[PDB]
Amino acid sequence: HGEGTFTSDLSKQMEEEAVRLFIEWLKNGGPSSGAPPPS
Repeated sequence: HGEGTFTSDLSKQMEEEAVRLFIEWLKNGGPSSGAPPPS
């Protein structure tokens, strides 16, 4: 329609979300927890 500069920030946010999952995975025990890494 006109303006829409959201994809720029959305692309970065997507990468940040992956970090949160990885962080949570390490908190539960990481490799020595039982479940695989969130990648």
